[PDB]
Amino acid sequence: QVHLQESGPGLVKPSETLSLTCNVSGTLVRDNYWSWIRQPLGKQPEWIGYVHDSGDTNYNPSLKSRVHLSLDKSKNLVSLRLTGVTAADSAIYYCATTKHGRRIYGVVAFKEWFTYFYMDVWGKGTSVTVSSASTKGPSVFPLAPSSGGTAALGCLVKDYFPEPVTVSWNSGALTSGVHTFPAVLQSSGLYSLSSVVTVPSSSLGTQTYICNVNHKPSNTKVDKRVEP
Amino acid sequence: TLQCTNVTNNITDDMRGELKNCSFNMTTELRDKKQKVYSLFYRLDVVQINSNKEYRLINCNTSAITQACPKVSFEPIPIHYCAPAGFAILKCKDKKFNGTGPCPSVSTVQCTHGIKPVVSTQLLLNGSLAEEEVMIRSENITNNAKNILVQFNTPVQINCTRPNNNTRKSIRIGPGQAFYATGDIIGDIRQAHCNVSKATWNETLGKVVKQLRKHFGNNTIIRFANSSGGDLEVTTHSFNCGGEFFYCNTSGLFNSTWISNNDSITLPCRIKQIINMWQRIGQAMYAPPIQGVIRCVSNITGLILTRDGGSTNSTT
Amino acid sequence: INSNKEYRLINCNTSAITQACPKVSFEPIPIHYCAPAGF
Amino acid sequence: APTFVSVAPGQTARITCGEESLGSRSVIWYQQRPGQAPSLIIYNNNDRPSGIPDRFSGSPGSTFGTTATLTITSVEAGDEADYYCHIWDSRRPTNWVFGEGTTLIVLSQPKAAPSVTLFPPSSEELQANKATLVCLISDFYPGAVTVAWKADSSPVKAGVETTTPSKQSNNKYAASSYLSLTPEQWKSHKSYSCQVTHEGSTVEKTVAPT
Ligand SMILES: *[C@@H]1O[C@H](CO)[C@@H](O[C@@H]2O[C@H](CO)[C@@H](O[C@@H]3O[C@H](CO[C@H]4O[C@H](CO[C@H]5O[C@H](CO)[C@@H](O)[C@H](O)[C@@H]5O)[C@@H](O)[C@H](O[C@H]5O[C@H](CO)[C@@H](O)[C@H](O)[C@@H]5O[C@H]5O[C@H](CO)[C@@H](O)[C@H](O)[C@@H]5O)[C@@H]4O)[C@@H](O)[C@H](O[C@H]4O[C@H](CO)[C@@H](O)[C@H](O)[C@@H]4O[C@H]4O[C@H](CO)[C@@H](O)[C@H](O)[C@@H]4O[C@H]4O[C@H](CO)[C@@H](O)[C@H](O)[C@@H]4O)[C@@H]3O)[C@H](O)[C@H]2NC(C)=O)[C@H](O)[C@H]1NC(C)=O
Ligand SMILES: *[C@@H]1O[C@H](CO)[C@@H](O[C@@H]2O[C@H](CO)[C@@H](O[C@@H]3O[C@H](CO[C@H]4O[C@H](CO)[C@@H](O)[C@H](O)[C@@H]4O)[C@@H](O)[C@H](O[C@H]4O[C@H](CO)[C@@H](O)[C@H](O)[C@@H]4O)[C@@H]3O)[C@H](O)[C@H]2NC(C)=O)[C@H](O)[C@H]1NC(C)=O
Ligand SMILES: *[C@@H]1O[C@H](CO)[C@@H](O[C@@H]2O[C@H](CO)[C@@H](O[C@@H]3O[C@H](CO)[C@@H](O)[C@H](O[C@H]4O[C@H](CO)[C@@](*)(O)[C@H](O)[C@@H]4O)[C@@H]3O)[C@H](O)[C@H]2NC(C)=O)[C@H](O)[C@H]1NC(C)=O
Ligand SMILES: *[C@@H]1O[C@H](CO)[C@@H](O[C@@H]2O[C@H](CO)[C@@H](O[C@@H]3O[C@H](CO)[C@@H](O)[C@H](O)[C@@H]3O)[C@H](O)[C@H]2NC(C)=O)[C@H](O)[C@H]1NC(C)=O
Ligand SMILES: *[C@@H]1O[C@H](CO)[C@@H](O[C@@H]2O[C@H](CO)[C@@H](O[C@@H]3O[C@H](CO)[C@@H](O)[C@H](O)[C@@H]3O)[C@H](O)[C@H]2NC(C)=O)[C@H](O)[C@H]1NC(C)=O
Ligand SMILES: *[C@@H]1O[C@H](CO)[C@@H](O[C@@H]2O[C@H](CO)[C@@H](O)[C@H](O)[C@H]2NC(C)=O)[C@H](O)[C@H]1NC(C)=O
Ligand SMILES: *[C@@H]1O[C@H](CO)[C@@H](O[C@@H]2O[C@H](CO)[C@@H](O)[C@H](O)[C@H]2NC(C)=O)[C@H](O)[C@H]1NC(C)=O
Ligand SMILES: *[C@@H]1O[C@H](CO)[C@@H](O[C@@H]2O[C@H](CO)[C@@H](O)[C@H](O)[C@H]2NC(C)=O)[C@H](O)[C@H]1NC(C)=O
Ligand SMILES: *[C@@H]1O[C@H](CO)[C@@H](O[C@@H]2O[C@H](CO)[C@@H](O)[C@H](O)[C@H]2NC(C)=O)[C@H](O)[C@H]1NC(C)=O
Ligand SMILES: *[C@@H]1O[C@H](CO)[C@@H](O[C@@H]2O[C@H](CO)[C@@H](O)[C@H](O)[C@H]2NC(C)=O)[C@H](O)[C@H]1NC(C)=O
Ligand SMILES: *[C@@H]1O[C@H](CO)[C@@H](O[C@@H]2O[C@H](CO)[C@@H](O)[C@H](O)[C@H]2NC(C)=O)[C@H](O)[C@H]1NC(C)=O
Ligand SMILES: *[C@@H]1O[C@H](CO)[C@@H](O[C@@H]2O[C@H](CO)[C@@H](O)[C@H](O)[C@H]2NC(C)=O)[C@H](O)[C@H]1NC(C)=O
Ligand SMILES: *[C@@H]1O[C@H](CO)[C@@H](O)[C@H](O)[C@H]1NC(C)=O
Ligand SMILES: *[C@@H]1O[C@H](CO)[C@@H](O)[C@H](O)[C@H]1NC(C)=O
Ligand SMILES: *[C@@H]1O[C@H](CO)[C@@H](O)[C@H](O)[C@H]1NC(C)=O
Ligand SMILES: *[C@@H]1O[C@H](CO)[C@@H](O)[C@H](O)[C@H]1NC(C)=O
Ligand SMILES: *[C@@H]1O[C@H](CO)[C@@H](O)[C@H](O)[C@H]1NC(C)=O
Repeated sequence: QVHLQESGPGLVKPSETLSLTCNVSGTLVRDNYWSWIRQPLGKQPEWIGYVHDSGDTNYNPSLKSRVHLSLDKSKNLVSLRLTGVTAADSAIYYCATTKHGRRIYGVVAFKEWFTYFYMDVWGKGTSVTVSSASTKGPSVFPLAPSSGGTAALGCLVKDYFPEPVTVSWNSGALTSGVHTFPAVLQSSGLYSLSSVVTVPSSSLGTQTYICNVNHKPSNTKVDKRVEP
Repeated sequence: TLQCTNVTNNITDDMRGELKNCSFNMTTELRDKKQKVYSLFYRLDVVQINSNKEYRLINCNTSAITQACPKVSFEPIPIHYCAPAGFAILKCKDKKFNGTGPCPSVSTVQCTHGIKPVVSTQLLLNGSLAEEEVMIRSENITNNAKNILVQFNTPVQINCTRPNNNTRKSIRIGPGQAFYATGDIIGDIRQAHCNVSKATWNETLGKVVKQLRKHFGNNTIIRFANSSGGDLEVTTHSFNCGGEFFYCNTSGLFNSTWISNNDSITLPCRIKQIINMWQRIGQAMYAPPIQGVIRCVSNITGLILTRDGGSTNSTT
Repeated sequence: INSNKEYRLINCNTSAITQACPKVSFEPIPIHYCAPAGF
Repeated sequence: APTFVSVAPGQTARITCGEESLGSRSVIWYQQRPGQAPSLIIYNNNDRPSGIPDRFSGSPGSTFGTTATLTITSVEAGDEADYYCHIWDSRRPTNWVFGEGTTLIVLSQPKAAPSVTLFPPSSEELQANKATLVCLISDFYPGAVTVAWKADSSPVKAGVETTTPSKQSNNKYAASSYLSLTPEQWKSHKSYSCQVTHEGSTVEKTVAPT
């Protein structure tokens, strides 16, 4: 199996250098081609460039004098560097393996061909937002259960910046009936999310329900327990 | 003055352009207002002269130029030569005859067989095949300055194509006259080429060198090499196919060395439109572009060889 | 062809044009057609 | 910039992306389900990798003068996503930006009753001199809702923050409505209500302090 994991700062100040890392598990970084793909919110994906061993590395003509790529064969990972970031660079960066192909249309010998690349195994991706505003730790508040034989239960993540926040339940021991809602941009410039779980009313237990809230930009991991 | 640039393609730096996208002014039907029209010329047809890079037609500094009418065709058709009353044409009917000397079986005819006027260099195309073993004819074998005409027994299948779907732009230089320019190319930028089956060519060359040893010693080494140099019409296989004038590289055909005892050979072919054939100065012909990919299959029936003077004569 | 109104000769966009010499005349004169010897 | 194609379930969907063909192409197609990462569907014009059904077909990259077209036979509700294309033309430089995508709408979804849930301010926030009412709305189609808060029978003017509908691998669009109040404002009125207007119906859930 091939598993790719992206990890970055999440928030980078303007006119700075963005640094990202793609932790690769399942294959060697020397036996494959590696590409980075960026995508602003509501736009088409933009190819950043491909990197390979033996010096075969090309960049995006649009980002030529700002991007730098690297491959760590000792730590088995792919690196990325972007100097002089602006608000247009705020997007979702992906790291994906790359298989090359060669399309022959002519007589081969006269170089009447061209090489095309395509990504087959993508990663989950990391979120990068460029803003000169500071980072805020969220303040998590529990939503008490209230009501058929069923009952509702959830948590509340109030005032944070920037996105995202990973919320799990019972350290990942509860994936049935969980519906996590998208955050809201307050007028103050802070996000706020919610996550509810449909559970049977029979919860005297105490069937301890502890939601796990994680915020990479503030390095904040909050586990909250909801009690009636 | 032609303000040209590279044709729309994607690198490399070894493509050395060849095809140029030229823009220039032009006279319309009226004798007033001008015309900003563009064409597409081959590299052999233009030449730069010293802001953009500036070119000109290669013949503008040599002679006048005339466009071939698109109504006529350059298809070689059989032409029988006949003799008037009171005269006659004798025909040699021996299977082995080097063109000079007494002929044993002679017959008379009024009109010769159908001889197609195929204008070509280096490779004799669509000619009459010789009988039994291949023939070697020369005015003076000892003289390395006299050409050596070779005649084949078995025809060599040659395949030539023009992988470029050209478009014919008919710009109007009125009143009356009309120039046929080359529009954009539909598809990929490929160059013309000619294919010769390695199997057929191996046998043909081995039958000639065995006949060459009957004149240059039984146990001698015969080496084949490409042209020495000069004009483009002498160093390349010049011919016509579909109205266009090909110029193919014959360096892949004359690269061998024969002692006393499965695919196709592709040859790089260039195309020139503005020609000055027959060593004629004053009359330059612009071959009008031809729409679509041109394909032709011909018969290789003979060669025109020259021998070097470097000798070391009794060796190779 | 489209300030004053602008025209052109009707043949400039069709073919070339030549002026008849004023020396010759277009007067139809009687012409007898004859057959050669043997006909 | 965005384009849409609505096709009835079981029928055939066709998608246009990218510029007009100028030369021999090698169009690579990708499908992006909402909130996830792009997956490979058809590479090299009409070559599907392992895992892709034969329902997804692409126009051959040998036709000069046409746009890239993605044909989807037997359209199902699962095919409702965004589709991008990677134009590989032999006359044009390498496109480092995918062509503009086209969104596929599987008709006859058709309707979905909203599942609303109103939570009172937590016992924990009131202690931080803060209060917040939460109204969760899920399992509704299409994504077009209007939320109006109420203090007893009087509407609430300020403090309302509502998210925008967002589909989640289903007909389920998601929407959360928040009302930041003060501990004095919460214990003041008799009860608060969450009036949700969806399409033509309106569901109301209330809450009373204890
Ligand atoms: C002078 O001499 C020189 C030198 O000898 C000669 O130069 C030669 O010119 C020709 C043409 O001018 C040129 O042909 C091209 O070849 C391309 C590559 O073909 C070869 O490879 C393929 C695949 O190999 C890959 O994949 C293998 C795994 O499958 C892998 O192991 C390999 O390593 C490699 O990665 C191979 O299949 C071909 O075999 C063909 O030839 C065999 C005989 O030798 C024959 O037995 C085979 O069956 C096969 O012939 C066809 O077979 C079926 C029908 O039965 C077809 O469906 C196949 O597609 C075969 O054509 C070769 O070994 C080839 O891709 C080129 O054709 C594509 O490109 C043109 C131009 O763009 C298009 O018009 C074509 O339609 C075609 O496009 C399809 O394929 C590409 C690539 O896959 C796709 O991206 C396209 O979207 C499209 O595919 C879709 O559309 C079609 C439409 O019908 C659809 O059917 C498909 O299902 C799909 O939906 C082109 O033909 C050759 O390379 C060149 N050099 C040599 C050495 O020959 C000159 O021509 C000579 N000149 C003269 C005048 O004689
Ligand atoms: C050799 O060099 C010549 C230059 O002298 C090239 O000729 C030019 O080719 C370009 C193509 O790249 C032409 O540019 C195109 O012009 C079109 C004309 O617009 C018509 O339509 C609009 C309405 O939309 C009318 O208002 C207008 O009056 C015209 O009637 C444009 O429509 C094209 O736009 C398309 O491409 C752009 C590319 O960015 C896209 O963004 C657009 O969305 C759209 O898809 C395009 O701009 C140009 O006109 C040509 N000039 C001449 C004088 O012909 C040859 O192509 C070149 N050939 C080779 C082989 O190198
Ligand atoms: C448009 O044209 C450009 C030309 O600038 C072209 O980009 C070029 O691609 C070639 C390969 O296709 C690159 O050459 C490489 O050089 C490195 C050494 O630095 C080699 O290791 C590479 O070898 C690999 O690729 C070969 C491709 O045939 C494989 O066959 C081989 O086994 C190796 O895997 C390769 O030779 C060249 O560096 C770039 N040039 C630039 C400026 O990036 C581009 O592909 C063309 N695109 C289209 C759509 O036509
Ligand atoms: C190039 O060489 C080939 C041979 O390799 C030529 O093909 C041959 O053409 C001749 C006539 O030009 C054909 O002869 C015909 O034979 C039939 C038999 O019945 C007869 O009815 C006809 O009246 C005629 O005599 C011959 O069959 C044919 N070869 C084959 C294998 O069919 C070709 O014409 C040459 N191309 C040139 C010179 O451009
Ligand atoms: C130059 O072109 C000619 C034709 O344009 C080529 O002759 C062709 O040769 C192929 C074989 O490669 C013949 O194809 C097949 O032959 C088999 C018999 O083995 C038959 O079963 C098929 O139905 C088909 O005929 C093809 O017929 C033949 N064409 C003609 C008109 O005879 C020639 O090979 C080319 N030369 C070079 C050097 O490329
Ligand atoms: C075609 O002719 C026009 C003239 O109408 C040229 O445009 C002039 O170019 C000269 C330099 O070459 C400039 O100094 C003028 O300002 C231009 N405009 C005029 C004279 O109105 C045009 O460059 C020509 N194109 C060619 C030769 O390719
Ligand atoms: C006409 O122009 C051509 C091309 O510029 C000239 O051909 C050149 O001749 C010189 C002779 O000294 C060679 O060194 C060049 O290499 C030739 N150029 C090319 C492109 O082949 C030709 O001499 C000119 N004729 C004149 C000026 O009368
Ligand atoms: C063409 O063939 C004839 C034979 O019919 C050659 O004539 C003979 O040539 C040899 C030397 O090459 C002499 O020894 C003979 O005496 C010649 N015989 C006659 C009857 O003249 C003739 O030389 C050949 N021509 C060429 C150019 O090779
Ligand atoms: C004809 O073909 C020969 C050989 O294929 C060409 O010679 C090549 O010339 C280039 C420089 O122009 C060299 O880089 C290559 O190494 C040469 N090839 C070989 C095998 O030595 C020649 O240029 C072609 N064209 C002409 C007009 O002769
Ligand atoms: C004639 O053919 C020979 C091959 O029979 C060519 O030899 C090449 O030589 C170079 C180095 O000198 C090698 O790198 C190539 O691998 C050789 N070719 C092959 C097919 O092995 C020679 O270049 C040819 N001559 C010309 C003028 O093309
Ligand atoms: C070269 O391109 C032309 C168009 O630029 C092609 O002509 C078309 O041919 C098809 C069928 O062959 C017709 O249906 C179209 O109407 C033609 N287009 C025009 C504008 O007339 C031509 O087929 C191409 N050549 C090749 C060999 O494919
Ligand atoms: C040359 O000009 C004449 C006159 O403008 C053109 O004749 C016209 O032809 C069109 C055909 O669609 C008719 O509708 C007009 O009524 C004609 N005009 C007159 C005055 O009779 C002729 O077509 C032109 N030739 C070209 C442009 O090649
Ligand atoms: C990548 O994984 C290694 C362990 O596999 C870990 O030490 C490292 O910190 C990870 N990279 C990042 C950027 O966290
Ligand atoms: C045209 O292409 C040649 C190919 O080597 C290149 O050297 C030259 O700079 C190009 N010029 C233009 C104007 O594109
Ligand atoms: C042929 O050339 C040789 C030397 O090149 C010369 O001696 C002879 O007279 C020429 N003519 C012949 C042999 O008829
Ligand atoms: C044909 O040429 C090949 C090399 O190109 C050679 O191996 C073979 O011996 C030749 N054929 C004959 C009959 O000698
Ligand atoms: C060359 O030798 C061959 C025998 O290998 C013979 O048949 C031929 O006649 C000889 N040619 C001469 C001596 O000119």
